[PDB]
Amino acid sequence: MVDYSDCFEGISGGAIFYNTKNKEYNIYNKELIETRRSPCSTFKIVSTLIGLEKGVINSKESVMGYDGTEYPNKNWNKNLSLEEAFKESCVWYYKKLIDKVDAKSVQNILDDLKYGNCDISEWEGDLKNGKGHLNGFWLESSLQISPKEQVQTMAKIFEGDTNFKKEHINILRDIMKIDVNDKNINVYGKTGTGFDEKNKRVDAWFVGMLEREGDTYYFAIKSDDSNKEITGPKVKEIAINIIKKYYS
Repeated sequence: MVDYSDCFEGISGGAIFYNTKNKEYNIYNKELIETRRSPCSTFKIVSTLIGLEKGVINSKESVMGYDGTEYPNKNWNKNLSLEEAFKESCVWYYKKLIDKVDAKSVQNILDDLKYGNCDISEWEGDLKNGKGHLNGFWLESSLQISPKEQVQTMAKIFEGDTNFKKEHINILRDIMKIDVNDKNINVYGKTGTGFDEKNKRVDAWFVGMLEREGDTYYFAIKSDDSNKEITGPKVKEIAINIIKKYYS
């Protein structure tokens, strides 16, 4: 067990890095990285592949059709492409995408990926939050997955152990790429932000992978802090600081 607490700056959380070559996990806060939580927008990693496999989308330019709804997040107020929807965490784009897939197809895909509890029973999500259509089973709802399960899923996807086509995995890798001011390492990932109203804790995520030299690490950084200021973007900052101090 490793310690990356310095990079969390007192924020409650954990981190897990997996290297498929030596099959070793670098774990900070074992109990937390084994705890299932809503994946929130990190689910876009899998929903992108589901959309591509089912032909709902076909490329980084794919559009879903914008109905003109004025959303609080002005970055969502246009007919944005798959690459834009992924980077802006556009819930309306991905909810419209998943609504075109049969629940049986989603269930079989998650069960085959061993995606946590694979529970999509609350398809429409937690309507009690008053957000109407800006909800889904992956947003503080029935679907739950641990940080360790996220890393295991990432590894199966990118090491080619799933049924997904390599051309679709390559589209996902492209839209997941992030800039860390260092061409010596390649970082890919997706943020997730939610608040667990029942337990009064955030679900703040940064899930992805690091490619350096001849090594690849699949990682999941997670916060369960009480402070609602702790969002996916904040956990992304912590993840980049962990990568800079312990993986560079």
